[PDB]
Amino acid sequence: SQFMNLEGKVALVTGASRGIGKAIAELLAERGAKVIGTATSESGAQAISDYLGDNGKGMALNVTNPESIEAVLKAITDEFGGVDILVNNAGITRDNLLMRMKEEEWSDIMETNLTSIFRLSKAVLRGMMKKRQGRIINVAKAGVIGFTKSMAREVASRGVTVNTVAPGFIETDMEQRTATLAQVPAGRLGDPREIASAVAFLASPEAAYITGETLHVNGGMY
Amino acid sequence: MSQFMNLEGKVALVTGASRGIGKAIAELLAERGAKVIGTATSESGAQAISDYLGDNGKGMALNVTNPESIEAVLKAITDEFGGVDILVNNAEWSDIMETNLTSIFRLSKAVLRGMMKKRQGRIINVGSVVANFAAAKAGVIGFTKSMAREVASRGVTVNTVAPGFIETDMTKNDEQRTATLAQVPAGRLGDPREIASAVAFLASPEAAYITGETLHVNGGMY
Amino acid sequence: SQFMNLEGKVALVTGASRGIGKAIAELLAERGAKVIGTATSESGAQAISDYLGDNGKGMALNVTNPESIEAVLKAITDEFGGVDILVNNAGITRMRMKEEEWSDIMETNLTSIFRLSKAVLRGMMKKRQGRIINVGSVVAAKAGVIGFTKSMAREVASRGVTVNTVAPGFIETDMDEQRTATLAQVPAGRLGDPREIASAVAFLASPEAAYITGETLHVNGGMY
Amino acid sequence: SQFMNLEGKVALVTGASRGIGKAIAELLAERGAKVIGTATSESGAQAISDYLGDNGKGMALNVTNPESIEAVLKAITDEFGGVDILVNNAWSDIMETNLTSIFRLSKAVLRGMMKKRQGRIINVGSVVGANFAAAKAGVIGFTKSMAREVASRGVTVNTVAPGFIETDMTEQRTATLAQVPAGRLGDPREIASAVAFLASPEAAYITGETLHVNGGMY
Repeated sequence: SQFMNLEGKVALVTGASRGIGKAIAELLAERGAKVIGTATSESGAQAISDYLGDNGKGMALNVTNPESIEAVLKAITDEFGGVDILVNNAGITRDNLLMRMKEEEWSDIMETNLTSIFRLSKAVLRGMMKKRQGRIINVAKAGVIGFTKSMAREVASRGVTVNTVAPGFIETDMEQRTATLAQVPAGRLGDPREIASAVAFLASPEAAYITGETLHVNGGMY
Repeated sequence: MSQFMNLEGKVALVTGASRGIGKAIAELLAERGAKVIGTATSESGAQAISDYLGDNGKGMALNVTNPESIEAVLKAITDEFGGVDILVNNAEWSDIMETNLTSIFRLSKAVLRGMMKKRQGRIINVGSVVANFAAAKAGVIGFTKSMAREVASRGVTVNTVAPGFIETDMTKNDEQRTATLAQVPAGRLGDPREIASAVAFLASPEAAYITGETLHVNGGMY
Repeated sequence: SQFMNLEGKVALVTGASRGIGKAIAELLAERGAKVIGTATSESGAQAISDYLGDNGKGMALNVTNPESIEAVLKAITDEFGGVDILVNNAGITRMRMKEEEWSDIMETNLTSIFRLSKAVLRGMMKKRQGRIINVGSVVAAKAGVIGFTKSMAREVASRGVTVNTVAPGFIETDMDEQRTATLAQVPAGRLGDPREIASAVAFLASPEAAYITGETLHVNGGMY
Repeated sequence: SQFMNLEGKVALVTGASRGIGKAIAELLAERGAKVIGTATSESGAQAISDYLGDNGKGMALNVTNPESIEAVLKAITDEFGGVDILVNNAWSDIMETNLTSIFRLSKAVLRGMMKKRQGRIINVGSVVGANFAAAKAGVIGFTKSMAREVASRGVTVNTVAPGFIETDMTEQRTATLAQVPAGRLGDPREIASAVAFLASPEAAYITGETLHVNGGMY
C-alpha cells in the first residue's frame, strides 16, 4: 500500500553487514527502498549483496577515508541516483579505554564514530536539499545528538529531516546478562528489528514533519 | 496487507475522535486493521464517528470527567469487542489539572488492569496543538514517564506524541498565520495525518521497546 | 567580594526545612541574599527562622493553594521587596493509587512550579531581573520540569529573567547495605551532598549566570 | 571565604592571551589559583606574564606538537606542582588537529590528577560567529567519554559551550542578535564565570556535562 512505502527511494546504510545495520537495510528493502549497504571488506560487501538480492547491493567503504567516500557515492549516484535516505550506522564500538590508547588509535576511533557522520551527511546533503527531499538518520559519541539537532535546524526548510535513533541494550552477538536486564524497566533486551522499525518509520514520507528528534528505543531505560 | 505495522485483532479506544487529529488517528488505526472505538461528547458526535468508521469500528458518547461514563463505555466495549489493547488519550490551571490530567489518569488506569494481565498494551497521550500551554504539556509528559516506568515490565508501553502547529479549524489571521510559520524551521504547518502516523507507529507491535518517550512532530520547532 | 554576591537580592526557597532545601537557603544567605524559606507548618517556618537568623525568615506555605501563595508573596513584598530569586524545591517524594492522591502528587510536584513561577514573574519582568531555578527530584513525575523550564526560558529571556533546572542524582538525604546497589550506578562512586545541589543553585542565581538560561545542570556524579 | 576558593590549585589555561582565555585566566587568579596561561609566541607568553603578575605566568605552547606539550608540562610541574585544573581553550583538518590537542593535553595532565584523586578538565567550545556543529560535537563526545572513564578517581571533565560572545571576530550585529533570546551578546567574563564554577571543589559532583552559556540560543 501507500503506507510507509519507500519505493523509488535510494537508501545508503553504513555498517550493514550484521546486527542492527543488517536489520535496517533488510527492512528498508522490504518497504521498497533500493538499498546500498557498506562493510569494511569486499567479502562484507558481497554478503550484503547476497541478502539484498535484487533490492540492492553492498559496497566496500572506509568511513575514515574521504577518497573512499567520494568513490562510493559516485558509484551510487551513477547506478541508482542521488541518495534519498542515509543511515549512519558505522561505528567501532570497541572498548573505549581512552587513557590507555595511543593517539593514532584514538584518531581512528573519532574519525570512524563522529567525523564520518559529518562527512557522509555533508556529501549527500547537497543533492537532498536541491531535491527538497531527504532523510538522514543517525543511529558513537554523545556529540551525535548535538550534531543532529544543529543540522536539523539548518536544513529543515529545504525538505530534509535529520533524526537520531538512540538504542539501549540490543541483543547482538556480543550469565552476567541478568545484571544488564535489571537496568531495563521492560526487563528484556531489544531486538535489532526494533531499531530498524524506528529507523524505517523516520525514513518514510509520513515522518516528514519530524526533525531534530532523538528516538530512544530502550525498554524505558531513561 | 503485510505483517508490518499490522494492528489486525487490536481494539483501539480513541478519545475526542470526531474531527481533526482525533479523527485522523482513528481512521489510520482502522486502515491498519485495528477495531476502533472513537468517542465524542454527544450522541450525534458518536453517530458521526460510527458513520466514518463503518464496519471497522464505532463511536460512543463519553464524558471523560465522569467515572460513571468511563465505566459504562468500557463495559460496552469489553462486551462487544474485547479488552482495550490501544488507548489514545486525545482531548485555566483548573482546566489543565482537573480536566486533562485527571481524565488521562482515569482512562489509563481503567484500561491498564486488562493490558497488564495480558502483558500487552499501548497508551499514547496526544498533547494539544500549539501561558499555560507549557504547563499542560509538562503534565502529560510527567504522567507518561512515571506510568511508563511502572508498567514497562508487564508489556505495556506509554508514550507521548507532542504536536507543533497543526492545520485545524483553530489555526485557520494572515498576519498571524505567517507570524506562526516563521517559528517553524520546516516552514509549513503539520497535517493531522502526520500526528496520526506517529501515534500509529507507537501503537504497533514494532514499537514494543519504546516506552516513556515524547515523540515531537513539529517541523523542528523545539 | 563582588564575585557571586547576592547582597540586596530577595530569594524565596520552597521546601526549605531540611536537606536540599535547607542547604540552598543557607548558601543563598551566606552569599548575601535575604532568604525566605517555606515549610507546610508554622513550626517548620519557625525552625527556618531560627537557622536563617538576621539573614531571612521562614513562612508557612502550601504550594497547592493559590490563596496561600498570594498571601505569602504579599507578606514578602511588603517586608522585603519583590522576589528576585525563586527556587522551586517543594515536592512530596512519596501507580495504582487513588486518583485524588495522584492529583495531589501532581499539583504539589508540578502545578505549583507553574503557579509560583507565574506569580513572581510579573515583578521580575517589570524589573528586567530575575532568577527562577527548578530543582528536580532526587531518587520522579517532575520529568516535565525540564520541558517547562526550556519553554518558559525562551519566553522571558528578553526581559532579563533566566529560568534553569538543577537535576540531582542520588543525594544523601534523611533517607542499609542496599546502598552499595545505588553507588554502582554512579561513575563518581559516591552519593552527592545536599551542599553540592545548593552550590549549583547559587551559581545559577548569581549575576554572573545572567547569560545562562534554559539549561538543565545535572549534579549527579556522571550518572547520565 | 571558603566558597569557590581555588587557593593552592595550579591551573593551566591554553590560548590565554586575549578574550575568553584571558578572562578565564584572570578569574581563576582572582579566586586564588596559581595560573599558567599559554600563547603561540614568546611575546604572547610575556603579555600573559604581565597581566598575571605574582598570581602566575605565561608560557609558549604549540598544542599540535607533543614535544612542546611535554616541555611545557615539565616546566610547570617542576616550578608549581602537578596541574589541578586544565582549561582547553582556543573542515576535516581543523577538527582532527584541534580535537587531537585536547586529547593530548588532557591525557598528559590526567596521570597526576588520577594519582591525586583530584582534577578538573574543562573544555571550552569555540564562539558562534556548519562545520561548527562538527567541532562542538567532537569536543562534547570526548568530554563525555573521558568523564565516564576518570570519574571514579576524583576527576571531573566538563564542556562549556559558548554562544555569541563579544570578541574581536564580532552591520549584521543585529542579524546575529535576533537569534539570541536574551537579545544581547555574551561577555567573555560570563564564560569565565562558568569555567571557574566548574573548576571549584563545589562542582565535584558534576562531570560529563555541557554548560551552555548562550542567552537561550539552542
